[PDB]
Amino acid sequence: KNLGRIAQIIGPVLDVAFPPGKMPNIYNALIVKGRDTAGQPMNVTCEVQQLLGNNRVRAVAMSATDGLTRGMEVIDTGAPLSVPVGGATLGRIFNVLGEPVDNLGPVDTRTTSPIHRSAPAFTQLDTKLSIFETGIKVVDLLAPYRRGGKIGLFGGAGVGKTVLIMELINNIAKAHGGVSVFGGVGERTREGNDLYMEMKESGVINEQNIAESKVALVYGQMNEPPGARMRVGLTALTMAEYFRDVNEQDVLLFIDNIFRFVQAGSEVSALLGRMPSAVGYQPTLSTEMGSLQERITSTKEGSITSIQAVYVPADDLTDPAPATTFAHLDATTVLSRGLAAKGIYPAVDPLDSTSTMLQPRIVGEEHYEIAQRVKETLQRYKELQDIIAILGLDELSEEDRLTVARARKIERFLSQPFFVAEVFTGSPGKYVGLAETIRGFQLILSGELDSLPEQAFYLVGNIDEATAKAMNLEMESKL
Amino acid sequence: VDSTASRYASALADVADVTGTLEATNSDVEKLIRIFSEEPVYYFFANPVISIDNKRSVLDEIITTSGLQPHTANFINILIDSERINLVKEILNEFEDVFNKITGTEVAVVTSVVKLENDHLAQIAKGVQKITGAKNVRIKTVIDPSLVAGFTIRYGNEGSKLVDMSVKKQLEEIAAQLE
Amino acid sequence: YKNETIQFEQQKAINQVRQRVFQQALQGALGTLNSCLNNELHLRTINANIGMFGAMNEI
Amino acid sequence: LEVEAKLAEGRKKIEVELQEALGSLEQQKEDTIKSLDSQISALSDDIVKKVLP
Amino acid sequence: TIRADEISKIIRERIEGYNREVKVVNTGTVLQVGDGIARIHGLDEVMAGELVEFEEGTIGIALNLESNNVGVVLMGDGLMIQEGSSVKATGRIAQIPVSEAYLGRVINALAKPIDGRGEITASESRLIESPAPGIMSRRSVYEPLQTGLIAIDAMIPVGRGQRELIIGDRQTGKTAVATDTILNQQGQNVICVYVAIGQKASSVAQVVTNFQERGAMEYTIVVAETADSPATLQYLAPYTGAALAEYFMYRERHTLIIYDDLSKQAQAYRQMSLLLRRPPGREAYPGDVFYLHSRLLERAAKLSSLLGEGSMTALPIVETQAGDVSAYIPTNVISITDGQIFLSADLFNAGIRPAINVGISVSRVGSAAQIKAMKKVAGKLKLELAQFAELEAFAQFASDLDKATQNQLARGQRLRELLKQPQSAPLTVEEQVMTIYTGTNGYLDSLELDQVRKYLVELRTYVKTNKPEFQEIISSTKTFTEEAEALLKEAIQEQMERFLLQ
Ligand SMILES: Nc1ncnc2c1ncn2[C@@H]1O[C@H](COP(=O)(O)OP(=O)(O)OP(=O)(O)O)[C@@H](O)[C@H]1O
Ligand SMILES: [Mg+2]
Repeated sequence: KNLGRIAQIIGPVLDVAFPPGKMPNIYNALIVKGRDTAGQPMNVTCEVQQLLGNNRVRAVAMSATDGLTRGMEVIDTGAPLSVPVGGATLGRIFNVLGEPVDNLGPVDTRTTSPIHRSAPAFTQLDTKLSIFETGIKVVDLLAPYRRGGKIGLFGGAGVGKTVLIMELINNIAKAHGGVSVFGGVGERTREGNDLYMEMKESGVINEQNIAESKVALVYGQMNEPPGARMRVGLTALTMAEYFRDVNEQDVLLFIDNIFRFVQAGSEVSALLGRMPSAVGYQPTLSTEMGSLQERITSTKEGSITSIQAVYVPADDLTDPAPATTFAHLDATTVLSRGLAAKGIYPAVDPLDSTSTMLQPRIVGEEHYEIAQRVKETLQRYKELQDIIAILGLDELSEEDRLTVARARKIERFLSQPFFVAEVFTGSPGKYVGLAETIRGFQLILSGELDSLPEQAFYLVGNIDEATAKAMNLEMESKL
Repeated sequence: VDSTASRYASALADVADVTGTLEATNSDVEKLIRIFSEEPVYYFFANPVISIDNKRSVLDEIITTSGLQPHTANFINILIDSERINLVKEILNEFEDVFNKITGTEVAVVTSVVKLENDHLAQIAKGVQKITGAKNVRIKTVIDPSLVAGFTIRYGNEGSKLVDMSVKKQLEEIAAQLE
Repeated sequence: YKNETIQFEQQKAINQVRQRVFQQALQGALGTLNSCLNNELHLRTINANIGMFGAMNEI
Repeated sequence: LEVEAKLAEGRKKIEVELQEALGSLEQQKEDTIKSLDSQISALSDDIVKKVLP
Repeated sequence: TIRADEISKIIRERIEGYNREVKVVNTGTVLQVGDGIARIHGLDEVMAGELVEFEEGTIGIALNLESNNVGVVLMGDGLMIQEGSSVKATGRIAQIPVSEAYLGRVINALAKPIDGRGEITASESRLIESPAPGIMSRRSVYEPLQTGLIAIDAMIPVGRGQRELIIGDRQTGKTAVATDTILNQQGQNVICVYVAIGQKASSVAQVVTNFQERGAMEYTIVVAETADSPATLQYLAPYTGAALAEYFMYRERHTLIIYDDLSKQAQAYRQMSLLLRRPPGREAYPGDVFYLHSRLLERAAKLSSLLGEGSMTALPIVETQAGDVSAYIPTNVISITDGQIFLSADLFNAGIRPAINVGISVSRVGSAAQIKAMKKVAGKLKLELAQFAELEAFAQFASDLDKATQNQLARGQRLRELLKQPQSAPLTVEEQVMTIYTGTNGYLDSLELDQVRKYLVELRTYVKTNKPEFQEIISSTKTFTEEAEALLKEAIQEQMERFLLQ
């Protein structure tokens, strides 16, 4: 119920002067009552970052300060940025403020939640290491995901990263009772619009019957001020933990990407005048990242698993922005431009993708023994590509005639059709469980399937579907 | 504005307001401004080298002849203890702006080529209390010849808001004929 | 393009002559107005200026 | 090379035409400043009715 | 040229219908002037970003609205601004007059003409700091922007509505990539804006001389802030250029804009910010330099059919320092921009001109920019220059290899001769399909590398004259049809017969 006055506007940074008793505490939302270009009222939302002393706070605006005047009245809300949560958020694109920017009306909700929040307690955690079942054969074998862990995508565009994300949204909604939240931290508006229309096209956002949709999009754009961009990840996360805590679901969170969350905090801190840390980042980088990443956890109610894209500055993995990110990560999925040129979809690199979960005390010995044989077979074939270009297959040893034929069969059987590409290619997608993945690569490596052709494993789901495509080709070749 | 000079002056006004000596304190503060104008008097208080103990004794004698308010004598003693006597002049000037705020009064500045009459001043005060919301209005006059015939008033919280018709006709007609 | 330049210099000649003529007019009017009686002009002027002031404050 | 030389000579001719036209119009504005003086008196006399109500 | 007859009315014309209205203005007094900054006491009601006007006529923008003063950055030299002098806020926030009649006018950063050719007739105004279109106002990039270079328009394709970055070190050909793109759209109906921030004035005059000869100024605005100008004018010059390009884009017209170095704009906003006492970061830049360029480049994209499908294709140019792509201003714009066009001086000195490093250069739109005729043919150019990129170590050892490898070394050395264009010789899309069809389908393996340049120039002028039915297949259908693949091969075997005789 408090009215403040703007004391100064320096960039996106405001100083607001309050009465001596009634006073906001840090992270509360300030609503600046401003005027527009023409003369109508339009309000600017902010967030208290510093208490400067002498009843004066320092705020960083969530929108443009262009046209704000020293001495306009500012409403203290008494709470941080509250953002609508629920099933009213599914299929909608949101602002930082929880405002729908997709021009489909207002959000007809009755529930909000503050975006600044403590972690779940030490009691409330789910200590059980569960593997997360994605339904994708490269991931579920070679780079498994925690249920409740943080995953990294090392991929650009032209690698099918947008198709790989939509498959994870569709698999968590079908196989489990899950939802997803995509958070666009500092996203381009061209690729932000490209992602929303391909989600409409792939049926993942249901444009006709919304709230039957699978995603909630939260987009912070690049032309937003740096305060908003710092906040979008949290706003996305607050929607993701409504489905975790209240609906007891298993959520995917997506931060694209987590580096732009870092550089937006580096920009705000430089605007707030903080003496910077090593290599130019904010001195609070270890805790600004830790505030976002410790809310992403598996509780006893549900879990939120975040698959977050990671940009490596200067191709330096020891840089403080990946080094603080990689500490919280639990698996890395390297997407490959070279594997997409061969035609393999999903174009996940099998040899450079890692996990902390591929340990035999976690995934079991039958899965750990087979994922090492697949990696050793694919690493031996990566070595032999210069020898096949010099000798050819007939001059290699008989032990190594097989590890080319098997590894060429593994590279095909790692590929998979997706449900989100049924309009694009026509071939129906396949959800492949972890049970049928291990039984698939046991047959290829034990050598039972050395009679089948190579192009019977390409874009098939199960290992039974492999022999079905092969027996079709023996019936198609004879005709 | 919120600077150290302003900060101190605001405190001095607040204590007067509490004790209902706003008229009584204001007279004393105006009385102080005459005292600290003198280069020799101001220099003695301001410089670090003269011993602080000597400064208090001289200050006490000055207070007695002056007959300042009990808080006002304290306020200077507080400034001297806390080293901010180098900015007394800024503080004293700052108090006047604060004192108008507390009363709810406003100040205005009206200027002319030749001296003018009291009814004009009262009607300008009427108009300034209208457009400003003075609880009460206040007025000042400065005779300047280099205009043509008009009057310029100057008001606001700072000396900011300005309306006039003397030479703004002529400069406006230059800038309107370039159109 | 040269005829474009000549038309621009017609514009510039007109503009500088107009402004120099007007500054001559201004300083002549200023000399005459400062030659005028102070009491007669000002009383009407202050009264009308202050009336326009109060009128625009009503407006 | 022949038509480039023709271009350059024509360009000189149009340059001298330019200088003649500009010097002429500067002499013209010298003439209308040296003349046109009742305009000056009436233009002073007209604005004196506008500075005062 | 008659004046003095109608001067005796025009003085009485401005006095007629003159309002003389008394309205409240916000006045201030000048505290201090220095380095193009004015700290101002008062202006209690000024809004952030507002133009204020001084005595002696200098205009400045109130940027720091601080608690004691207002930090005003001057749009000119503040040499005649006196301590204690008045200053009044004008009421408006940084407009330009905007019009159709800017096409051909070299204007400066307030869109006043500097070409000495008269005023510009304008009736509407655009805001300089205008917001970008949102997400629902846009459409996917699907139309090509033909730059006229084979190395770009085949392998790094720029579409309409795309922000692409031309980047490299100094004297690599960044301006020539941008200038030849403007020179290519003489037939396309795009409107080009060439913004030149912080350049030498002699090189702005050479670009407009290059543009006026080749008829490029009939569809071009040149926005120019020479390095003599204050840093406010250099900071606002691409925002002035982007406001002019948003005028045509909202009037359903497609536009290209080039910023001649965004690097010098960032240095010109670092200058004002360090003089406004704002706390710096990496390379003394403020935190807003990303938010400077992201607020600029996101205004340039492709609109939806509900708005009329105007586009604004931004080609920002950024200069790096000794190839330091990880420097602070290259790191920002590579994140903001879709594609990057990397220009290297080790290819510029070797003869590969335009010096596009096509391996490192990327385009996030991808093949959605290209037409269907170009997708077919440049699918083979990308693979076969990637096979030559893996075999660059083997070019010294071409003899000691099998024929499957040695033909790839022989093919890739002619595919790089396709990419070589002289300066200001852009190719039409039909001429680009001929050149890549000939090279990627074995019809140049018989030639020495000295002759691959001479052969294609004679084959491009052959089909232009002798076989004009090829150009109508590609202009209208925009697909490399089986008819035109037959018609092109008849031109090759007749040109190879005439070129071998010579
Ligand atoms: N395709 C080309 N073939 C031959 N020369 C070229 C080509 N492109 C550019 N040049 C020449 O290279 C020189 C540098 O080109 P340009 O002026 O475009 O450089 P730049 O990248 O703008 O560098 P700077 O920003 O330092 O001026 C120019 O003299 C130009 O004539
Ligand atoms: Mg250049």
